[PDB]
Amino acid sequence: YPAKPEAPGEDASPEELSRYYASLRHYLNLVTRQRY
Repeated sequence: YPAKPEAPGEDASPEELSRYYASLRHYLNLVTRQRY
């Protein structure tokens, strides 16, 4: 389970705070070990 999480976002748009770069977390905190 790699990254590439389209991520949600919405505070501003699909980025809210910079391509939801902040939400990027998902990646190794969504694919990391808990698995999808």
